Amino acid sequence: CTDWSVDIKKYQVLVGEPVRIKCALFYGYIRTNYSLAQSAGLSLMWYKSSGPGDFEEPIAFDGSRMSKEEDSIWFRPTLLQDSGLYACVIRNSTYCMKVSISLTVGENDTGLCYNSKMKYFEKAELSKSKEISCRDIEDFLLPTREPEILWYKECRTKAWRPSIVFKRDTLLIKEVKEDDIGNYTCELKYGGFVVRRTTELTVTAPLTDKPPKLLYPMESKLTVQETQLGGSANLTCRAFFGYSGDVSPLIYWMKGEKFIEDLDENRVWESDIRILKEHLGEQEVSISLIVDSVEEGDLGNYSCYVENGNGRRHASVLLHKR
Amino acid sequence: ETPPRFTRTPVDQTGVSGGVASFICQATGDPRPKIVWNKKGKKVSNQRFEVIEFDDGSGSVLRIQPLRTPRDEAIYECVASNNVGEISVSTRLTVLREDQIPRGFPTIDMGPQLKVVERTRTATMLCAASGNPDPEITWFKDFLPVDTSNNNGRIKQLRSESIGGTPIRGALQIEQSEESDQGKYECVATNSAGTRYSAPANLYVRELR
Ligand SMILES: *[C@@H]1O[C@H](CO[C@@H]2O[C@@H](C)[C@@H](O)[C@@H](O)[C@@H]2O)[C@@H](O[C@@H]2O[C@H](CO)[C@@H](O[C@@H]3O[C@H](CO)[C@@H](O)[C@H](O)[C@@H]3O)[C@H](O)[C@H]2NC(C)=O)[C@H](O)[C@H]1NC(C)=O
Ligand SMILES: *[C@@H]1O[C@H](CO[C@@H]2O[C@@H](C)[C@@H](O)[C@@H](O)[C@@H]2O)[C@@H](O[C@@H]2O[C@H](CO)[C@@H](O)[C@H](O)[C@H]2NC(C)=O)[C@H](O)[C@H]1NC(C)=O
Ligand SMILES: *[C@@H]1O[C@H](CO)[C@@H](O[C@@H]2O[C@H](CO)[C@@H](O)[C@H](O)[C@H]2NC(C)=O)[C@H](O)[C@H]1NC(C)=O
Ligand SMILES: *[C@@H]1O[C@H](CO)[C@@H](O)[C@H](O)[C@H]1NC(C)=O
Ligand SMILES: *[C@@H]1O[C@H](CO)[C@@H](O)[C@H](O)[C@H]1NC(C)=O
Repeated sequence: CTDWSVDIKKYQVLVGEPVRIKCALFYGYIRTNYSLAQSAGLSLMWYKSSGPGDFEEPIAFDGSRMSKEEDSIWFRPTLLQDSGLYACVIRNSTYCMKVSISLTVGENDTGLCYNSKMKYFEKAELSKSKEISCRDIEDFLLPTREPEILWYKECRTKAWRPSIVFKRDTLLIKEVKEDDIGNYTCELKYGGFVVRRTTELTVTAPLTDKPPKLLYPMESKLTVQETQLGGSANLTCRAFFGYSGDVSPLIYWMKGEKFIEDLDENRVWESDIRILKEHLGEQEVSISLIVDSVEEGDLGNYSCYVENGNGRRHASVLLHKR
Repeated sequence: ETPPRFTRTPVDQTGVSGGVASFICQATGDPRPKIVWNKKGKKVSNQRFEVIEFDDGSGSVLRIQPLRTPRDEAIYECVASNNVGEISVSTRLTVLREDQIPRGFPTIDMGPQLKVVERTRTATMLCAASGNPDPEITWFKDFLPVDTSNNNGRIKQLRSESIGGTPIRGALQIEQSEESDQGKYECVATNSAGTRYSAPANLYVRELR
């Protein structure tokens, strides 16, 4: 049997809410859908694993809580002991394929309505619009106005400002503010069970349109560092980077046409980039240039380079004998 | 005695800045050929350029990480030689900026994860990638390419049959796991637009109970 191990989509839910586990093989791995598999004479079976590698007793479905509907498993409601991997198997007499599906069943964090290690994550820029959605609610979706989905902030009801617009399963912030940071919770009724999903929101500056800013050393002055022959020299460059996304900051030393990071030597070398200050999501970073036994060839111009999607800037230092 | 002859030549690559690029070169001959990587006739020498040798001695891999543009962008060559003869093959490296990345460049939707298998049991590393055109998924272990060439092998490659909408599923299946299988695996997604690496994932092999 060709085993695909654990599928990418993982199910994690709060003990007591209904959850339907679809078989992954149809929704990615194999081309056809369920009815066609049956028609073509293939079997579908579900087995439960406690983890990797524990081996699988078949599922003892009843018909009420743990039903085995068409192409999926339904839990109504979820139980704590339901946590585990659920292997979904398909069979010919000459063909077999299976994927396992993770199902994690957590508890409310103490005093809170979510589980910390069980949360969605989003990001938004200040002064721009963000849209938080309630997911994954596809199955508990109803085509009527009622019941409606209630949104909490820090697991508590609040009087929402009017710039915040609500539609059926989404929350819209027309202009994000630092206050809008934090844990948003959607709540839905169905079953009648209660389905809750919380997304944590982190906020950053808007995407900056300016190159980064040199501090140590400065973009005009030719600063000077004094050193002795046969000593060590730590030429530290310090720069500010605006928010350009999930990219790491590009700061590096050169020596004329020569890049330091491109030199296989034990005499000269850059340090690793240090992040000295970080605040949503703007950084002050530091990279330093080390020379361990100062030869006369070492002396002279070094220039720290700093790059961003908006540009490249550099500042120079002169290294010289005492 | 026979002169060196290539069994595997490097192919042009288009990578993305900060990422990885690997060039593969394998040759055979008697005596065993040495392999050297050059740029404009000069043997490469660079902290970000690493040459990793196969255990066979059949060749080497030239790995560049992290990729820098436009410095790394260039024509490189593999040269294989012994006292009987010499052969060389050229290859191009292109590096794009993430801002410059085209619609339809491979992305790693999910990459391999830490896995612990006991000896002689099957271990599977999974990789999900998408792109336009649909990316081919390949594997590297400890910086060398995993060879799944031979069918009926201990190590096999699985590929999603692919409906249109979802990422492509790829897997590396290692039957009868042994201590030598332990190591750092990374998945690689490639299409006509370029090449992308997943983050590394270690596979551990603990003793069979
Ligand atoms: C290269 O030089 C930089 C500059 O730091 C120096 O600071 C003064 C004490 C004087 O000696 C100055 O002449 C010089 O500018 C060094 O960077 C610094 O590194 C240290 C880590 O060793 C940082 O200190 C703290 O370490 C504690 C752990 O005990 C942490 O908890 C702190 O959060 C913090 O990291 C320090 O912040 C940092 N400063 C700057 C400005 O970068 C650097 O170590 C030195 N050598 C290299 C880079 O190889
Ligand atoms: C075993 O089944 C395969 C067909 O596999 C598929 O099964 C489902 C997952 C779904 O995708 C169905 O639509 C498919 O039928 C049979 O092998 C196929 O035979 C055809 C004959 O023309 C060939 O074109 C395909 O390539 C074959 N597929 C594979 C994977 O080899 C096979 O006949 C079935 N065996 C029995 C005993 O019924
Ligand atoms: C959103 O919830 C998270 C927890 O899910 C909060 O993060 C906690 O912050 C406190 C601050 O002192 C820490 O002591 C905890 O360890 C944090 N927990 C986790 C899991 O990170 C966070 O404070 C909440 N956000 C807001 C705006 O209240
Ligand atoms: C999926 O199954 C349906 C029946 O539910 C069938 O009509 C359809 O043809 C199948 N999918 C495709 C792509 O044909
Ligand atoms: C469960 O979550 C609710 C929020 O609706 C909370 O009031 C309750 O205290 C939580 N349970 C425990 C044991 O903390």
